[PDB]
Amino acid sequence: LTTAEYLAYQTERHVLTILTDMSSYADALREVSAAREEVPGRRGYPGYMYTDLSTIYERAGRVEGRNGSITQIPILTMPNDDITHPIPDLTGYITEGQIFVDRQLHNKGIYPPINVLPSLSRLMKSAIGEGMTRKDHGDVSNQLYAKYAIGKDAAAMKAVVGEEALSIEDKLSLEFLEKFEKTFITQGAYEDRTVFESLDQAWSLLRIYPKEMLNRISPKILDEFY
Amino acid sequence: NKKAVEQGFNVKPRLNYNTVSGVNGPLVILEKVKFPRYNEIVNLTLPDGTVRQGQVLEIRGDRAIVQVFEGTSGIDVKKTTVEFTGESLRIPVSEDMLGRIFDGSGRPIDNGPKVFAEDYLDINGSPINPYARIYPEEMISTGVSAIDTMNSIARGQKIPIFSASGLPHNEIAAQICRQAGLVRPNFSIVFAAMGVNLETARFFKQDFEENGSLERTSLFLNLANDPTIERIITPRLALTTAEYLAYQTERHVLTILTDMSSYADALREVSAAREEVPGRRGYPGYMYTDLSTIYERAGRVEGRNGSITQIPILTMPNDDITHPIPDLTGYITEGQIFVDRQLHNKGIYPPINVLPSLSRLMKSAIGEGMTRKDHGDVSNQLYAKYAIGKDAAAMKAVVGEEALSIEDKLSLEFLEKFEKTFITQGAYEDRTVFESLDQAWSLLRIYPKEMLNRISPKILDEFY
Amino acid sequence: AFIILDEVIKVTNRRVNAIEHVIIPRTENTIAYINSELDELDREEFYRLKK
Amino acid sequence: NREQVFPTRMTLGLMKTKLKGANQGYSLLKRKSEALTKRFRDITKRIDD
Amino acid sequence: YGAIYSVSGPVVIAENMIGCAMYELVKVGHDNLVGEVIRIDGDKATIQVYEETAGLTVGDPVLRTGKPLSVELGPGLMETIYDGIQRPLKAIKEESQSIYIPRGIDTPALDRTIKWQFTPGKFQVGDHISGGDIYGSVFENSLISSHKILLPPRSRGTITWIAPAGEYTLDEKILEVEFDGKKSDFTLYHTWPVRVPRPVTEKLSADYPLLTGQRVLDALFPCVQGGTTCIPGAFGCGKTVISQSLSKYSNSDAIIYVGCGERGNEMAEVLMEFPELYTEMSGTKEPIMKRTTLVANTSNMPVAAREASIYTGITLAEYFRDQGKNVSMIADSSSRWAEALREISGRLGEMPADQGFPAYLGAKLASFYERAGKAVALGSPDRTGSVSIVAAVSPAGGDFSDPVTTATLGITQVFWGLDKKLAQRKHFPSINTSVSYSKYTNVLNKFYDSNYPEFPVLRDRMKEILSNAEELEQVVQLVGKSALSDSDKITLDVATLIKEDFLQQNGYSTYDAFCPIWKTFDMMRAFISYHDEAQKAVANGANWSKLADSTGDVKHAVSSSKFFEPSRGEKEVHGEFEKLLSTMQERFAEST
Amino acid sequence: YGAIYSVSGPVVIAENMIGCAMYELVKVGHDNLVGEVIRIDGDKATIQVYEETAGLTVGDPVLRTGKPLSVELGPGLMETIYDGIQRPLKAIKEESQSIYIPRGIDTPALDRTIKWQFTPGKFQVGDHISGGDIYGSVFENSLISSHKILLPPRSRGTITWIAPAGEYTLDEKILEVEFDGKKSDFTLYHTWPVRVPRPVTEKLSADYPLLTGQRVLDALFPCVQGGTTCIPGVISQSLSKYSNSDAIIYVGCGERGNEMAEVLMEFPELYTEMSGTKEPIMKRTTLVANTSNMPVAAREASIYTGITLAEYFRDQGKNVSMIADSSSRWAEALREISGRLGEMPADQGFPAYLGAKLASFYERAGKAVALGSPDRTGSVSIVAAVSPAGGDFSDPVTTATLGITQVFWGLDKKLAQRKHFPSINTSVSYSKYTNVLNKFYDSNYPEFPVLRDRMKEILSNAEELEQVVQLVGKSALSDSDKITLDVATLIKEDFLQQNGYSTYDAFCPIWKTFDMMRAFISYHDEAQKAVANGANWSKLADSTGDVKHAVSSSKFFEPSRGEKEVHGEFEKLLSTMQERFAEST
Ligand SMILES: Nc1ncnc2c1ncn2[C@@H]1O[C@H](COP(=O)(O)OP(=O)(O)OP(=O)(O)O)[C@@H](O)[C@H]1O
Ligand SMILES: [Mg+2]
Repeated sequence: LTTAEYLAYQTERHVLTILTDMSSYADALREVSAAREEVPGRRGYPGYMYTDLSTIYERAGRVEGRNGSITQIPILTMPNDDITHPIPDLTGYITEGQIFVDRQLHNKGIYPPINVLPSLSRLMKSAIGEGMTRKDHGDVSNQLYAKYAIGKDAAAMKAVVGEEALSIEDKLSLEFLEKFEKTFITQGAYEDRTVFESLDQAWSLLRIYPKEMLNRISPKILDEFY
Repeated sequence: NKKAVEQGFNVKPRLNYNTVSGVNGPLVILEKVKFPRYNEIVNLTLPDGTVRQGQVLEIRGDRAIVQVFEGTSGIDVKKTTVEFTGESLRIPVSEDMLGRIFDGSGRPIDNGPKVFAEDYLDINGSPINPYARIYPEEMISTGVSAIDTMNSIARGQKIPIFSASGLPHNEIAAQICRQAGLVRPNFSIVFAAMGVNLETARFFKQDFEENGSLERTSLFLNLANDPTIERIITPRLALTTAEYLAYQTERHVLTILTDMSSYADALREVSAAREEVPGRRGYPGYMYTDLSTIYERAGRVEGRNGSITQIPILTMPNDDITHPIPDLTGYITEGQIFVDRQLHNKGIYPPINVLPSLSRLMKSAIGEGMTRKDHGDVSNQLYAKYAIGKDAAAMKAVVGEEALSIEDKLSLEFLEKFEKTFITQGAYEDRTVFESLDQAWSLLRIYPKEMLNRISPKILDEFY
Repeated sequence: AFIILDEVIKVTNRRVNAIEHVIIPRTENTIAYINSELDELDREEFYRLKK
Repeated sequence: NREQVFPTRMTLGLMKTKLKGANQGYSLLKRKSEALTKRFRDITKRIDD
Repeated sequence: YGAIYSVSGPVVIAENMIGCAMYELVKVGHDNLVGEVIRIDGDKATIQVYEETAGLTVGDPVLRTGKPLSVELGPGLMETIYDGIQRPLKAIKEESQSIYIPRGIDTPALDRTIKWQFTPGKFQVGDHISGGDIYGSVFENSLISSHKILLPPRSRGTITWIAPAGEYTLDEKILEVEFDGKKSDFTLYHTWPVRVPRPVTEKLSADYPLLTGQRVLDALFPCVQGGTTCIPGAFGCGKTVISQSLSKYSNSDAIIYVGCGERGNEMAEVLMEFPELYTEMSGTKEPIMKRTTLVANTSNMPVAAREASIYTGITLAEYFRDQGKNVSMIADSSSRWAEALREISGRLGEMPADQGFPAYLGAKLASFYERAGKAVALGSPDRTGSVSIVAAVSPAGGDFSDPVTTATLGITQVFWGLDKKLAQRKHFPSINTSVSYSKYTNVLNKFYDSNYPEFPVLRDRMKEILSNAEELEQVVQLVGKSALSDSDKITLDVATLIKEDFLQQNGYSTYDAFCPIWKTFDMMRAFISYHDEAQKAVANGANWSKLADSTGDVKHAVSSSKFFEPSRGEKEVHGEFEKLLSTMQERFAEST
Repeated sequence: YGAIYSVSGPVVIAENMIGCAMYELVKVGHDNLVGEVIRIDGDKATIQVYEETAGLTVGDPVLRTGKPLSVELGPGLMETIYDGIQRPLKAIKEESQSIYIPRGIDTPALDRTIKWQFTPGKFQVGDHISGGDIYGSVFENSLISSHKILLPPRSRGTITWIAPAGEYTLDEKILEVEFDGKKSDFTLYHTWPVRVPRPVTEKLSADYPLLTGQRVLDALFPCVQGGTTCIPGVISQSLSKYSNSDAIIYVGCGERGNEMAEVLMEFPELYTEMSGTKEPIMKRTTLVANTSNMPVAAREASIYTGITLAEYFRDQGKNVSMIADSSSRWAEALREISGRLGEMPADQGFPAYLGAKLASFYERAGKAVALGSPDRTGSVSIVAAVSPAGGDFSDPVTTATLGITQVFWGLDKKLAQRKHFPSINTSVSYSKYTNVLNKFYDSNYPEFPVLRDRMKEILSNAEELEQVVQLVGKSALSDSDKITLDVATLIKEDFLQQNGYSTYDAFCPIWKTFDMMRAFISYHDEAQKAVANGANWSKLADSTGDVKHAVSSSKFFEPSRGEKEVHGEFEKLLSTMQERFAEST
């Protein structure tokens, strides 16, 4: 973070630090705290872990005077895959948004095992704008999230009510879920997808629907892109 | 006549300690103390001139550990002077206290003069001799059908009120105060506020003024603004006042201890300030003993006509009986009046849930001479059939209304007409215990005579 | 077919009502009790470490 | 009104999984009931005809 | 004489006391407060004073008595109430003229002015008397007559002189025993340390049942005379009422009712009601109060005195056991004793162990519960007594996972669990028939085969009916009752009837205040015969709905059998019950 | 000046330091770091330094301020952004010319260089003066005029010398008060301990309503001036401008730094959309902004500093609405301080005093007559965003907030997903101030409580009808139930879904809200009468489609005209609806 602060603010460049194993950092903080004869907090971790993680995280951000920026992707390792764990809880409190990697997705397929239902970005609306990237980004992403949720619901409902009894909007949603978890999310470890190419692929998946089915997308965007 | 006055004419100089070995949290430690007592109240004079009042809690050799009631903020080692009164905290008690409004520490906030003390009584008091304590066996017609037919309250009972944060416990407790009276022919209410908000305190004051009870009430208001350490002594002051007014003045006394959850929260804060045991849910291991010191000061005594009835008002955090405060309070007290959030949301006033409610002084004071001879059997049958109705309602929710049998349908009808007509009652309407028993008998007459297995057959033949 | 569908729908609705009203309060209360109990154990350990 | 489960971290996780499965089954069975109710209304109309 | 060094709560670390023994009784303060030494750190000696510590100054004298906390056994205990350290509350009230208990009152534990008729025993001058031998008896009251005077344990020698028959006070000499050339003078009373159990010749396997008087306790989960009993349950479950009913209507010769942490109003209720009640024992109607003493240490009394109250009560029970009587101690809250222990431990600074209760809590509970048991008295003449400890545990939060409850279940033999669901809805006794157990059902087969041979079989049949109905209710509550078989419906109906009529007992109603063993056995026979007749009639082909419609009268007669007052006698009540079964059998054959 | 004796994390022990009051702020180190004394053991006094404690050496002087954590009350607060402990971030940036906050920066919380036009009050030399008595006035800003200067509440004595009118610097002495020695000189500003509440002559019942502008919050769940309010956390912007409070104390900015930047940018950019043509919103709102990077003590004391500022503005007679945000972040900071202090956890790791501190903080709010002459009345409305932890109302902080706060507005996630605004869940939200507000409603708008109760009953019946339509066929419902459901749907579409973006319904006033309430009540009564008369529901709907359209357009009617023009339009609409309903029969 000191190197990022230097580069971004005294050099006017964008950084995007990627801190790995915040769980390992928290364990290191645990050992440093307990070496000073201090009682452990809730889950053994020091009570001031919130303050320390707040310093480490909030060391990032944009400033008015300088043209640089410090984005941050602190990559945690949730013990026992528990969100109620102190490190995930404090990180969710301090940071804005969260990206989840799913064990079910990892078992089912290949990189990246990221599920979109529990993963969201709080300042997404600012990044996905009109002048920056494309004007259809927000509508496409919202539509994809809604149809992925409906696809998961239909996949659960198929084994309950039979495949035939599913509605048209459920069969199409199941097909979209298959082509989504298998072609859109599924990305090679070395292949690079620009934002525009990713949006084009998202539209390619979204075109299996009738134009009336896509409800979250604005009518102008539907007329121009679909 | 009274020889306790002669001991008053004795001036006793008190040491002024400028020695403060250190202050940590709400405790200030003194050094070089000449023969400290164990609960003597001391007057800390801060450098700014404001005088806090504290009491010692642990006294090693030439060392005393004072906790101040108004917090330790602003205490300096060099300039604070501590004056050792040499006696434990002693509220000045007089019969003229009836009609006054005091503060959390006993200071009069009524803009009047200091109480012309008739005797100084220690706030901690002393346990009442069980041989010298009479069993309270005189019913109190609280007007409320639930508290008069199913949870009848004796003269010396200490039955509290269990409720959640938003429930109208204050509205019910004010109804009891204005309607408290013996079934077979005025109470001197003593009101203690511990951490209640200004709206609640003003509501109680205005209700007492409106009903005219303010001429017989000595309010001890300790609002949320008041320091959090003197919530401990406020109920002690109220109970000392009630103990005087009953056992030495021959007055039947109601003692209202509102926000005992706030009192226990203050107790937990005091305990966690020291290195005390955490008990359950963080509350001190001696919380049972402290709550007992509070509650057990009620009751009637032999040879003295005065009686004290305690109606503490609790605030269950999650409306859970399993919480330490309601659990220990129901363990110590002689019952409880459970105010139901479910009934309140349904629209019933009073929203008293009788199933968690209990009155241990009902066995006596319910009979063939104090109330009607059918009272106990009627109440037992009402609990049985109301619980059966609640179980039938749960079964209705689970497997539809059609699956219920004739008994379950009758139970549902009885529960509807019981919650809607019997428990439900106007805020200013009082019902005689006999009228409430007649309504209960109508509700039982919903059922056929055969299904009433809790009514003794003689009573069933005579009253059906 | 109508009679069989009526029986199946009745059984399913009874199952949904049972699941919700019984299980979800039951499992939620069990979760709350377990959280409280582990909180108490953590508090006892904290007190022992403070001593 | 609580399951007789010994308080433990493994027990807590098992009960969270049970709660998630119970909610999923509740939603799925309610949707199945709605579908079967639509089919039953259609069957009743066809039976009258 | 030492000095006080530190006063923090109910513990007083007193300095300048080199030579103080562990658990040695002291007198802390100018008012001579009663305290016991816990730790001895050099000349310092931490003391748990059994009174109020408010007002103790640093420097107050502390006397060393030299002897442990010693109860004062002897005549005059039977009809009294004690303060935990064996201070007669009546004497305190009469001496103080105040409704309070003054700090430091040193009234004698036993009335010294009262003159007791003394009848010398078979021993005379020259007979070698041993510890625990009976050298005389005194007439205490009409019920407890011949309050046998026992030679103190560990006291032995040849009788030099014995007091002739007459009237004596406690301070007057009664006996002189010569041991190794040193004469020892013995009075009517004698002291005994409460910590050490009174010795017995040899304990015996308890076999006679303790007839509680409650239907479920006496039938489903019986307790023997001489066995520990546990009654957990949240507030309002019925532990105090069960204890009081057991003390009122038990077959025990004497009661030691110990209240630690219990309200003063319960003590007032006992003092007010026990003299009113009467017992049919000893061939005459005498008040219950004449054979029950109360150790009253309420919740607002000093914390440290709850342990002293428990130990004083158990030692009084052990004394009346050594007298050859069938005593039953009733500790009102072992949980409150444990909470007192936790408060003392936290004030001292020991390691909290589990929940804050001290690590020695399990051992202390085990020792206290091991004090009980049927035993042969120490000395000749041979006589056998028993102490049944029926202590009501009070779990925190109404959960049976508390450390006190777990230790008590581990050490005791009978567990009468109470469910708050049945505590509400007025279903007392609120006994949880699923978790409750009694381990004396095996040994009680001798008594059952001797008196009521069908009692164990009927109890087992009722238990299995209750278990089947519990399973049926569990499955029905989630899957409805539209698929049950006729046998399942019969089981559910009969078990609901059992819960509504048999298991539930209104202890405050004249008919159900005391259901004796014969009435309970007859009603079990009635209910089991009803269930068997219904099962046989339905298996014959009769529809259960029509059978219930036709036999509603028989069902009402069975369910109303509790109203038969036991005061009519065994012959009258059993005569009505025999007609009840005969009519029920006829009304099940005519209907079928 | 003492000396540092021990440093172990942010726990500095200073020796040879005798005379340090409890909780007294000190200047730790050579860089003038600020820290509070948390315990004293004689000469040694343990200090929790607010900023980073790295680099502190043994023997570093520890200066003594002599006062506890205090807020510099006085002119110059209104248009300023502050930190948790009132660090003037704007002036700090201007002086340092850097994006960082230098450690131990000593920029005064109030601009000492600006000149204030002081006008002496009625008090003259030689007159006895009491705490809180107004002895002058200062023109601070256009939106906030007559910044009345108050004597410090603890101060007492007689006036010895008062400066005449003119432009005075904030550090120049303005008044000398003698009390057993003229040892008191008072400038335009005074410091007040932040934890210690500002005294008042008498706290009064909160009766006058808080007009939030939103129709839902002003009709179904009203709040009173001087009353506490709860929000799960559009509402914040509405209270900032549309509220009739004469001042605003925003103590939010959230835990996220991006949220703080967005709030700071939005507050200065937004103008007075309420009454006042040309006036910035920031001209009356002080921003106590604290990010997670800020010291934990500052994060915990942000709300206390804000409430003390609000009580200072109340002591001048101004109605103040202190919008509090990120109360979950404040609770996290309090828990962090508790864990640092080793305080025993009480519930879910939170300290034992959380409920007590929250209750005292909310009891700070209330309508009260200000201390000292002239007799004047002020109010401190608190609107604290509860911010439930983990999306559930199970946190102890959330439970305490719902227990002490009197109004819960209950923003609904499902309603927000339904694109509804303000998306307040009518089934969960509540307001305990209706009983008190009945007095003002009888005084001004008599039928408003009856209409509100009618809509509450209508909403309950609508929920019942929705449950019935979910269970069985919708057509199986009765005509009255269908009419009630349609009326409730229209109410939710027009009355409640009034978006603030459009200028037509940006801020519905109380008179427009009452007109809409009367129109809806009249429509419901006419529908019920038509149903009772036996007319078909479909025919009645076909005939009264015009009336329904008029009722819907009543919400869209511009409130700019106001006065009787809006009232006259409602009367014509009500008369037309009655005539149309009668004609249909
Ligand atoms: N066998 C019974 N018959 C009739 N009523 C009973 C019976 N047992 C209990 N009750 C009723 O229920 C109440 C329960 O009070 P009880 O003294 O038994 O409580 P407890 O469980 O011992 O409480 P605590 O733990 O506070 O001492 C009694 O006061 C009485 O009203
Ligand atoms: Mg009891």
